[PDB]
Amino acid sequence: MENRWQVMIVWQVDRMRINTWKRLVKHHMYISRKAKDWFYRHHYESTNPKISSEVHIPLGDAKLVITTYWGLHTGERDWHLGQGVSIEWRKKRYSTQVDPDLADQLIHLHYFDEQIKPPLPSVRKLTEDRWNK
Amino acid sequence: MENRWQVMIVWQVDRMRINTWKRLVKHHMYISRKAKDWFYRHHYESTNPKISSEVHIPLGDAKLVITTYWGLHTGERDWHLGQGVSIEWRKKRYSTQVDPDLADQLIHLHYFDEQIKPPLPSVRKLTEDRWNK
Amino acid sequence: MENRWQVMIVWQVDRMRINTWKRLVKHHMYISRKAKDWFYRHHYESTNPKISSEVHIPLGDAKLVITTYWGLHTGERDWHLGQGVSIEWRKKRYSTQVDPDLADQLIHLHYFDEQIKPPLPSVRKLTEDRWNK
Amino acid sequence: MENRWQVMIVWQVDRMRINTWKRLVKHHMYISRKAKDWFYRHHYESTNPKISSEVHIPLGDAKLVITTYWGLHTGERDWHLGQGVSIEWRKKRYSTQVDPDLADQLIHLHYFDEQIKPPLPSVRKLTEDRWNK
Amino acid sequence: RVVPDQRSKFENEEFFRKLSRECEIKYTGFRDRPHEERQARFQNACRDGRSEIAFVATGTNLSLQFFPASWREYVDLEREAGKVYLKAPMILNGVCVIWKGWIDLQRLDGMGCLEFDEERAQQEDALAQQAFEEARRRTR
Amino acid sequence: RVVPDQRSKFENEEFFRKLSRECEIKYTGFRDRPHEERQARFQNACRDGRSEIAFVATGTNLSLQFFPASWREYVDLEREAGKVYLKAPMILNGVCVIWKGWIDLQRLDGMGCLEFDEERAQQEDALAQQAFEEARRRTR
Amino acid sequence: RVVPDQRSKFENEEFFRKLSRECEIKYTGFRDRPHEERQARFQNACRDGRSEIAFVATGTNLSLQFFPASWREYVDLEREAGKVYLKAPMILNGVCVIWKGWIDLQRLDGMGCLEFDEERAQQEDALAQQAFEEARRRTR
Amino acid sequence: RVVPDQRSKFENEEFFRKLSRECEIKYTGFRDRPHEERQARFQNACRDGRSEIAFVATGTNLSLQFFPASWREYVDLEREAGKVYLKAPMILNGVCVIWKGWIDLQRLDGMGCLEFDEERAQQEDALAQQAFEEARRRTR
Amino acid sequence: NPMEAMDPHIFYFHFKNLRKAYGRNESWLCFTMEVVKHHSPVSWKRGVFRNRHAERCFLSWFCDDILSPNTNYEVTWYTSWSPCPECAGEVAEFLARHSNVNLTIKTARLYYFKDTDAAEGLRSLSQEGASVEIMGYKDFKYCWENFVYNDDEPFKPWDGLDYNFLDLDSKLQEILE
Amino acid sequence: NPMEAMDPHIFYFHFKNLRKAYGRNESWLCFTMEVVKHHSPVSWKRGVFRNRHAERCFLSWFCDDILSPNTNYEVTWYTSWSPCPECAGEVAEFLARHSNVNLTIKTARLYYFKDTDAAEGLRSLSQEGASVEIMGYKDFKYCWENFVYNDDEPFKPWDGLDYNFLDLDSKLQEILE
Amino acid sequence: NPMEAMDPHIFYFHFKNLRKAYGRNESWLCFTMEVVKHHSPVSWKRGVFRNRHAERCFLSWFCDDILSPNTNYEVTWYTSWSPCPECAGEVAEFLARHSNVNLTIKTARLYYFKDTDAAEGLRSLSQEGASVEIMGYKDFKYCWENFVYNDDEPFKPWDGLDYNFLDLDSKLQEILE
Amino acid sequence: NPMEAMDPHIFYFHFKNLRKAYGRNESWLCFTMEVVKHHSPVSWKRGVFRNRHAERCFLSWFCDDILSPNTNYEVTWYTSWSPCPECAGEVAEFLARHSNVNLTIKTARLYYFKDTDAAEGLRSLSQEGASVEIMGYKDFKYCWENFVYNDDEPFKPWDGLDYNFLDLDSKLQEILE
Ligand SMILES: [Zn+2]
Ligand SMILES: [Zn+2]
Ligand SMILES: [Zn+2]
Ligand SMILES: [Zn+2]
Repeated sequence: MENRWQVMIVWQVDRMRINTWKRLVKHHMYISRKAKDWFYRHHYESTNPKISSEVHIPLGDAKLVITTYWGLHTGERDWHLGQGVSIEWRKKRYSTQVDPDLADQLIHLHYFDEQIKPPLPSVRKLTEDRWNK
Repeated sequence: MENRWQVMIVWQVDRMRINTWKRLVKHHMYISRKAKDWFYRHHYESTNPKISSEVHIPLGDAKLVITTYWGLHTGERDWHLGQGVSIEWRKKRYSTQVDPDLADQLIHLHYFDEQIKPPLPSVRKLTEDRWNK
Repeated sequence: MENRWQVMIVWQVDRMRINTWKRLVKHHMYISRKAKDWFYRHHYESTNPKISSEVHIPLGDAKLVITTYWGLHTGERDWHLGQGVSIEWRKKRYSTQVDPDLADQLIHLHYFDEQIKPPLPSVRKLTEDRWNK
Repeated sequence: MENRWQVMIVWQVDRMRINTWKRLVKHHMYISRKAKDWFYRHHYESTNPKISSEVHIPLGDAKLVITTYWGLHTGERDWHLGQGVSIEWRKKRYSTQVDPDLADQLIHLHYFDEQIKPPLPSVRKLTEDRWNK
Repeated sequence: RVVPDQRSKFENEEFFRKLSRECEIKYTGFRDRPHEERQARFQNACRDGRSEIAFVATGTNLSLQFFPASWREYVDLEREAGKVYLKAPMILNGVCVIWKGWIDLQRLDGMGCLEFDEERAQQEDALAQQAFEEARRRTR
Repeated sequence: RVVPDQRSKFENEEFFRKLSRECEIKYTGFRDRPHEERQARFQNACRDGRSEIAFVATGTNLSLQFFPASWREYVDLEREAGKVYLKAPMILNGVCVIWKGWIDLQRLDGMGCLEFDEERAQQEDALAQQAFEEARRRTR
Repeated sequence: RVVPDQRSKFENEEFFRKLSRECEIKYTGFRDRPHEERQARFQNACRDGRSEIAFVATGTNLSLQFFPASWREYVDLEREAGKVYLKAPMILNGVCVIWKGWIDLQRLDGMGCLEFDEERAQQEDALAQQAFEEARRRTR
Repeated sequence: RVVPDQRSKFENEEFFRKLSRECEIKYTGFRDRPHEERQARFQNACRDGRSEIAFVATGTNLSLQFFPASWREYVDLEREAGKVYLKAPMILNGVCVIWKGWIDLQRLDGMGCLEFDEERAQQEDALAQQAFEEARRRTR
Repeated sequence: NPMEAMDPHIFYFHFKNLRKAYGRNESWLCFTMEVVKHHSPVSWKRGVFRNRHAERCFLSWFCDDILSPNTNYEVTWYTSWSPCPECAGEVAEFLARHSNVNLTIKTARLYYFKDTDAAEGLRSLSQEGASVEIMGYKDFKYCWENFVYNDDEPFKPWDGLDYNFLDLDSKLQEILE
Repeated sequence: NPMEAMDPHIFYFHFKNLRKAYGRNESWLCFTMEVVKHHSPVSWKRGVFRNRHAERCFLSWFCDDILSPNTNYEVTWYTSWSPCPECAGEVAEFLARHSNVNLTIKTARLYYFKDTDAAEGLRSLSQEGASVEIMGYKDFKYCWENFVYNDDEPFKPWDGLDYNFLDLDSKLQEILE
Repeated sequence: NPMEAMDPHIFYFHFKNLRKAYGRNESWLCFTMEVVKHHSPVSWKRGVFRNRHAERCFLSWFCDDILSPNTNYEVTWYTSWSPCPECAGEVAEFLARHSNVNLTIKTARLYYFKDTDAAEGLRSLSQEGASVEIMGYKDFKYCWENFVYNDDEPFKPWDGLDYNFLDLDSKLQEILE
Repeated sequence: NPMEAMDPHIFYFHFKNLRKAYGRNESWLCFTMEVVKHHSPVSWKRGVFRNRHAERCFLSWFCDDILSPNTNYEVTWYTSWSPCPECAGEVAEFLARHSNVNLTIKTARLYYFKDTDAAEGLRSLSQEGASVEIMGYKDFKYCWENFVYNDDEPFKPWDGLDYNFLDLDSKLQEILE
């Protein structure tokens, strides 16, 4: 027939909170180094054309990734204009995809042990829809 | 007759503690940024040929400088091989030269408000002679 | 009475040919290196507040400089809005200021010995007024 | 049984002409830019552990690569200490591996159209054994 | 128990509840285009490669994306005439759960729910399956 | 002619001559170690993965390297007892030529020569096969 | 001759002609402001420091700028009442030429011309004066 | 009091004590060279420019360096024959203290001590003199 | 990412329609993107892109910074080459999904690799609204006075662009029919 | 050189009018520069500068990129501090020369170094058109919705800015009289 | 690539044998490589590597710069961790091929991931000449006076390394038997 | 700071003693510095410097890294030019102060600016131990086999260096007498 269909559970989000995620992680990498071990690899190091930029965070033994999609398909609630995110923890070629409500608790196991200048990059702050609620 | 004789009270030191001062300040500037506002200007931005490198530290209103000398004259206690330091606080073209025992207390007014990884750059640790005592 | 009055013969020019001079010299320095030995020092390495940026060109024995002024005084022919240039060849603390029609012939003694992509930076192309003629 | 055996025709060479190939291509990329379109990708962008560094040269339509091996197996003529090279031209996922005597004639189709300071990077100069002849 | 208690996490873990609230799914595709043409574009996209398809959860900002495997799982028209069935497995919160559902090819309004997958739940792993319960069970 | 004239390049192109000068091959492996132990290490390396094997041309600085395909082609012991046969295809100067040869498992001194491959010479390509004769035939 | 022949360059070199075409000078200062107020601002700026003054050549894009020496030469009001005289030396094309001129303090329209300077023409240099005639006389 | 109480700091501040412990000074110059030649090199260096001279405190790692002013203060031979007197002012811990001392031109072993300077202690500053007592008096 | 303008010595190095232009792999474009936000005034965008290929680097800027619902966009490219046969396979799917963009590649030169892969690749790009044309003397000077540091000096043509127009135009009706 | 906007964790780090704000040497500004070209429509400029001091870095951008004759400009700064006593000695001479600029520093905080050098320095700046004010709740939210990546989330005040207004305003009529 | 020495605030951050040391992914080594060229005098090499993992970054420097035939080498590592289970799978094959290297990992700390993958991985490394040991007070001060900017100040021990020695040594005879 | 060696296409670009060599301002040197620490074995240093001028960049490396009391040093430069007349005014004062250095500029080319400022400048450099010579065929090949990536291929002379030697040597006894 044809090929198979590799799934990733992509949380569709806005245009704007993506461009505050790309400004907090780039804050907490270079000029402030609270969590500096996050290898933000760029565009054309990927094979999937709908990938903007992975955020490879090596979390102890193996890497959690947070990737950004663009131009998928238009959403239901009049702003979801084809740009989403699918968090994914891989363990030496064994891939799983995780809860956003647990992923920020999973950075919490390494970052960090403690009006904030600035707030820490939490993916739960990212993936909350400003239109359904 | 001839010109005048501009004095600076130069504390002569070894070869080695200079090259641990140049490794702690370069630690606390770039890769760690505990005190990142210290403009370490390089060699040929000076007019005095016996200057290695000034350490311009802007301390609130005006800049304290800490400069490094090389090849002055050989010392008395068999290691002081022509390399020294003269700390100097200038205030908008008004220059004074200060106690090392007070200068580390004068960085203390701005840096920092608190086995350490690493110890903070203190000039009193620099200027203590390892040969007279 | 008061101080003396250091003169430099400043050719006033437009806003636009300055910002094609800053794009040809920055072309012929970094990405193309036809004449790569031109040390373009930046803004706050100067003592005169009406200096934009010197172009130190070491021409064999000693350096020719080409400096850029901003906000001097408004000109006569309705575009000369306070931005000018004064070419100056110094020889080990002996300063002279030169003809633009000879200065491009003076870069010609070193650069270069030969629809062009791109044309070479010639100061005569800079200093020709587009309003008097 | 087991997997298949992907072949690449690897010309084994010395230690020294590798480290004059890595100094001529790095000469003709950055500081001189006679042939500047040669993307020298680094170590850990590869999946084969016996790869030092590919030299991706985009040659018009598709890329020729020249890769460097290290620690393969010791050679026959008392210097071939496990470091070799396999030139390979791929065309949109169609791979071939080429004559060194023709590959320098194949850079010649694009580079360059003309005691030299310095000589151009020719792979025939690389792959000639200094021990058999 | 290692497989039956994350079987029991589908009984208990409320993010598996929120995923499986028996909820509707909808193909939100070419929505600015009029309603009749897009079922053709949906039907053209389903069985060829080189394209993706979306499935919103109709209540949340969650979606299911079927990328081609060049970038079990099937998209097909051969089940019923004028209706497409969807099924695909995934590894969500470390455990193998399969997502399946139907969608009306004419309305583009359907129903889908993921149920826990027991068959290749022997094909999980030995200890690096538990590596997420070096994080899920092992909180710190 | 497109396949028979690069068949005729094996008749004519002298770099295919220099490759195929009926020449000897030799496993230059653990040469600093003594002569008896290395045939064990050769035999241990031949049929497992995770390793490479070398074959020098015994006159030149040319070698054949069998990387595992995770980084037609076979390395096997089952042909004769105490002797391994080698065969692998490649695409050398744009054309599909297969390399084959034998090597004595006790001496580690053998014989190998590559002959032009005609069977999957229909499996070449249509025009991007000729893309190397946009460079080989098309010189400039 | 080393001083009398660049004295003779003022006779001959036509860029010294173009500079000294007996031409008018004008203070182009606060030109967007009305005509009466700017003579005050001119008079306020002339004898204090911390400011510059301009003198256009009224035909070209050439100007004379009097920066303070903290960044022979005088700007003064004491010569005549309601009129300022200007004089300053410079080293133009390697040779010491002094620029002088008058400007009407009420009209801001005057006259200025540079004449060659002979007095400190002994104060030039010995050989690095000729270093510009390692470029002017020595063309290549 | 602003000048008499840092006059009183010379009475009290023990880093002015440690500087002024009536201590010996010595020209440590060309020490690897033999003892007789260096008094010539000292005498050659004293009255010309383009060079520095050192004066160690003979007990500490403190020294006094007389750079030329191109990089009150005098180095001279004209006081006594075969002996040089030294005097120079400085601004140490914000206050104007002058350093003076003698050194035997034949032994290169002498005596020097800095006393507080009262004459140009009116030439200090008005408030930015006190800017170091926005740090010395004002500790925090 | 959107470069504002360009110096004219690369304008002539890239946007001249001759047979000297086969010796590199780089591409350029100039857009002129006119937003129409409903019940709001018409704004403008303008700029130049270069090299990831260039006409996809438009879309990664397009779908990530400027884009907003309830709008209508009049995108107008000005490309040296045509879009590449893979580039058409990733831009034509965009305006398939977004029907509010009236994209218009009025390019300058056609594509050197004359094969089947670009024939229908420029055709399959075209049934969605992508009005492919060839830019001419009305548009080269429009690129001159809106994208080039042109000294505020008038446009310099090269004599022969009017008849480099037609024989390059004729290679569009060859593939569009 | 003109930075377009700013993230709100440095907006609160710099533009809060309290007594915690003495511990750095950096300054910020937000301009809102309205060109009036005669016989031509009114355009706009907008952006943020930081550190060469910041309010001179405006002028090196101002006199080198945007400026053009026969125009009228309504510059409107929004500064954390006041301009520095040397900075007033190099900005007040600018709009002395250019009378078409209606510059307006409606700043937020005054200057910590309370001395004579800034007293007439802010006065000598002011007789040319520089209408120095203090920005308030009408203007902090105007800085919020025009210069801050504000999540498209409404303005968060800190309670006390209305009475940090007046006692900082009273230090302007102290120096202006 | 071979860093010459190291400041002591990272010597204590990495080469202390405690249970605080689980909170990063970085590794260090100090080599002491003694060439023996035949009919030629004995030279020396010395230096520190860090992060591609570190003990492979030795070998890419080793097989590309220093190596030469007819030699004998006495390599002596001093590693924080053990080599990683994949790192043992790419260093043990090296000295399998080269029999002139008497490599010796007298490391400091063992490896936190206690599993089967490192058990025989350190064993399969060991039958070729790789004399794995644990460095002690004779060797920590040897690392101190040869790799550390130690002020020319004598060695500072932490009291407990002698009994952090034995219970970490006992985890080697556990895997080697 | 001490570069170890150099590729031969800049060896010929700088260290050839001809009349083509007037067209740059850069200088090179090769040192060969032999420490003699008392009651300790003789070590060695070796390397190349380039551009702050080059022969002062030796001394900033010399007086800051390697230097130590109770030693004797045999420094041996190999310079393209002579030291510059200002450079002689800052290197001759060094070995005036340090008498344990037997520095030896056996340079290759003389200096183009033939004036009085370099005549006694090379003389005043010379009464302290600085044995100025001209390097020859014994020393060009010594620079070849110790400083040049020479392919382990034998030395290539240019025919004429033996008589570029003497007429450049004769310009040393001209200034030394
Ligand atoms: Zn493209
Ligand atoms: Zn300021
Ligand atoms: Zn490792
Ligand atoms: Zn020099």
